[PDB]
Amino acid sequence: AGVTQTPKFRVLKTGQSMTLLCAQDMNHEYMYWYRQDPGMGLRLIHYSVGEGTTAKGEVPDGYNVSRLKKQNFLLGLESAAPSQTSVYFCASSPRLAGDEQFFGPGTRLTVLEDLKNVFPPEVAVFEPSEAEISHTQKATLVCLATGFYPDHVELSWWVNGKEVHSGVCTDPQPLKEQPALNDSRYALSSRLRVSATFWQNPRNHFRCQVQFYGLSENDEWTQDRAKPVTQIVSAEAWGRAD
Amino acid sequence: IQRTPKIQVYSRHPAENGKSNFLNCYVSGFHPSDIEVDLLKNGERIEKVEHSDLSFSKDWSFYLLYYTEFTPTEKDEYACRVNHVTLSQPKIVKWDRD
Amino acid sequence: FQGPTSFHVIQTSSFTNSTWAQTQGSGWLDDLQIHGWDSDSGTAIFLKPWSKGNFSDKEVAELEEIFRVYIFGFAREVQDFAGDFQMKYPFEIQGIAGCELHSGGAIVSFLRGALGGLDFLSVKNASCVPSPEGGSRAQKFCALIIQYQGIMETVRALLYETCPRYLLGVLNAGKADLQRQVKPEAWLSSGPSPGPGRLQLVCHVSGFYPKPVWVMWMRGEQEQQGTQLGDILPNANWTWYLRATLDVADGEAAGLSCRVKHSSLEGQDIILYWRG
Amino acid sequence: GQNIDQPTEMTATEGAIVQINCTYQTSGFNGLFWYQQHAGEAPTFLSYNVLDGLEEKGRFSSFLSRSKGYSYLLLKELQMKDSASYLCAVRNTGGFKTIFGAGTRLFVKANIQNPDPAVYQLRDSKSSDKSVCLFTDFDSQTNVSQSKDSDVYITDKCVLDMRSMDFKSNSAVAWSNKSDFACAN
Ligand SMILES: CCCCCCCCCCCCCCCCCCC[C@@H](O)[C@@H](CCCCCCCCCCCCCC)C(=O)OC[C@H]1O[C@@H](O)[C@H](O)[C@@H](O)[C@@H]1O
Ligand SMILES: *[C@@H]1O[C@H](CO)[C@@H](O)[C@H](O)[C@H]1NC(C)=O
Ligand SMILES: *[C@@H]1O[C@H](CO)[C@@H](O)[C@H](O)[C@H]1NC(C)=O
Ligand SMILES: *[C@@H]1O[C@H](CO)[C@@H](O)[C@H](O)[C@H]1NC(C)=O
Ligand SMILES: [Cl-]
Ligand SMILES: [Cl-]
Ligand SMILES: [Cl-]
Ligand SMILES: [Cl-]
Ligand SMILES: [Cs+]
Ligand code: NA
Ligand code: NA
Repeated sequence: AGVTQTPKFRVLKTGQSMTLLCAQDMNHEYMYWYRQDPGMGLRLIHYSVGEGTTAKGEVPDGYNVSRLKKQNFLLGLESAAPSQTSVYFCASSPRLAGDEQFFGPGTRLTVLEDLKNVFPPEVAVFEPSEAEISHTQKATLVCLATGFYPDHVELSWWVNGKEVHSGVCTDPQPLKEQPALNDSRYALSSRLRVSATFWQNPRNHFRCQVQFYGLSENDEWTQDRAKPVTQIVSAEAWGRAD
Repeated sequence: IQRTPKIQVYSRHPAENGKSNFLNCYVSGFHPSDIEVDLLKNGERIEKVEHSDLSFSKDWSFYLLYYTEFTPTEKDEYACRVNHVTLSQPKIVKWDRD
Repeated sequence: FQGPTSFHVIQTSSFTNSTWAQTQGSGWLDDLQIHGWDSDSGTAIFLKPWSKGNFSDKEVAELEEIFRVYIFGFAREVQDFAGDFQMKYPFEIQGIAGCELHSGGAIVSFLRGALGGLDFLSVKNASCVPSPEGGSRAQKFCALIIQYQGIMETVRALLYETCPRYLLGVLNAGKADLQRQVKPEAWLSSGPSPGPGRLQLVCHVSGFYPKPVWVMWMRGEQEQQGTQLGDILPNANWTWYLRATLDVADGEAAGLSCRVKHSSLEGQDIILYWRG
Repeated sequence: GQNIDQPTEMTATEGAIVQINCTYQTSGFNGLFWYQQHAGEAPTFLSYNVLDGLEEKGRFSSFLSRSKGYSYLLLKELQMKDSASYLCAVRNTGGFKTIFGAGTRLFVKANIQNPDPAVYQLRDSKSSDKSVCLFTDFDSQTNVSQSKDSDVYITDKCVLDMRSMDFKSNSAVAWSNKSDFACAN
């Protein structure tokens, strides 16, 4: 990844303004701003062929763009609308021999009428069944993030203060607690399979981390419950020989 | 190789004293494109002078047309001063009214 | 049909040093300029009302963008590749690309590149063909551009797809001015004496359109082989000027006339008899 | 190139060969591209075809036919990591603007040589009568009953890879917010 996108996730109120930053350190002349909606697919918003100039794509309403530096292409929403709720991808390619568009990680934006529907996740780690250990000689830990809105989470497993990827299976599609409702809170689960002997060690510390993206400091909260700000909700567990 | 410009001065209508006319100066067959061309009225440069956009012939030799509206008289003499890198001093071609 | 049969765009990129470069563009119909190019804004200047000719404003904007991106890109890439190609500042790069409608119906497209005053390259069947005047540098250039197939696809699409339908469209859109017939203004004059006891018979022909004309000095029906014809010099408002001279003695001047044959004259030619 | 058609979904068995077909309509062709996009990551460049036809790189192949206006992407000796959306794109003349297709979601079915299905009850680390159910080590199936009760939530099948141990296991998580609930349902 040689193309940077800031922010990664953002929640806005209908009427608010925001600016998406696309940074590239490849000395690429051409830069683009896309929006991905359920197929549909990738739709070009705006594009820049140079440091000074900028041009309109398929859907340029109501987005503003600026290029002041060859390495930065800025997308800007001045009055957010629920239609602009999309996954924004920026890309860059060189003027000569490219032939290849380098995409940024993406920005998931959600424009709501009132920020009162926002909720942080509820995380809990479930210790493996002794039945699995006695059968497969492998122990599986289960993380569970419930009641979160919107789908702005980042689930990560941490073993002995270090992030693990081997034997980790997080749900690709986050579950919806109320399929009938539209403003329904989401649910997500992940699995971590370790060797029985690894779980048997009581010194081994396991922790699943859920990085939630919610309200900003500038946003106002007038409710009798904790502000659902951009936070981390953790759940930990220690190993056991019995 | 660098090519020397060919200057040709002529009128749109026959030379008639009192009646208004147009004086054209067609500079052609030169290379490079950078050239200084001015239309003259008794040695002095004419301010309001219109000129064509840069173009070139089949042999890549550039050609330009400098033209201005004028009222000829028996007393006044007109010319075209052209300066190029292939010229030691600017070439002045006097307009022969024939 | 009479008038122009070919549309082409010209490019003149002047490179002073490794930091300064100026490009000059314009669209033409044979000898008649129909487009201008503002290098500052990177847009086209439509000289005639029909200069867009049957093309949408979207396609014109699309085309203007391709030229804009190319003009800057090429100028900048030439500066970066100047060292490898053993380039010596200052130098001038010229380009001519278009298509022509021939007798029989065929529209043939062309692209020609130049370095200095001499030929450099030509595009033949969407491929870079280096000219002998260009030498090893042209061989090195075409060997490099063949690697960028996509650039040759843009060249192919614009030359063999866009240009033919644009040329046909603009020839109909502007037929009122292109197929137009303008009657020439002809007058006789006396030039500088070509020796003592000899006269200079000058026959001026001005303000005629289309360009094909025929001017000759005649003694009845006899064509004088001594008729020195000039160059078809251009005028504003899309007209032409031609001067035909003849060196003869004082006695020879009597009985001579100047015959002018043009398409606008409708059979009856302009015959101007000499008077002393 | 602006009009691009390709299948919405495609399902294939791990280790087999898949061919994603793409039909296009151009007003000016400048190249055909294939992009891989995982859920929910960014699109990755896969191949570029400017002329007919086949181009190879690793387990992937890409063919183009400008005359017959079509392109196919071949996936030789399929793996689990290949389960992603495959975008078919056509670039416009000349260079800058590229038009992307709707995409083809490729579902890869795991091939297990040791399939021993079982349901396990996992109790919370901290620290009450809350517990979850885990259906694991099964093959294709696909899931014997999914979301049976209104208060019972069952997740989609997840394909595990222990990498260092080289073990492939398919699993699904089940839970109920209301007090006591058996793993049998
Ligand atoms: C109303 C009137 C209208 C008139 C209509 C009539 C029009 C007909 C007239 C004919 C026009 C002919 C103009 C030809 C110029 C087209 C080139 C556009 C370039 C952009 O395309 C190109 C801009 C990059 C600039 C690099 C300059 C390369 C020099 C090669 C050009 C010389 C021509 C080749 C001769 C052998 C681009 O953006 O490159 C980006 C990418 O483009 C891919 O295609 C390529 O594969 C990649 O390598 C590039 O990185
Ligand atoms: C390049 O040429 C221009 C004038 O045409 C001048 O402004 C500039 O200083 C020159 N650059 C160098 C490095 O000499
Ligand atoms: C070459 O020239 C002509 C005109 O385009 C044609 O017969 C032929 O298709 C061309 N293309 C190739 C690849 O030879
Ligand atoms: C313009 O004219 C030509 C020939 O009559 C035709 O091919 C073309 O479709 C017309 N329109 C456009 C937008 O090119
Ligand atoms: Cl005057
Ligand atoms: Cl040399
Ligand atoms: Cl012709
Ligand atoms: Cl040589
Ligand atoms: Cs591989
Ligand atoms: Na790891
Ligand atoms: Na003469």
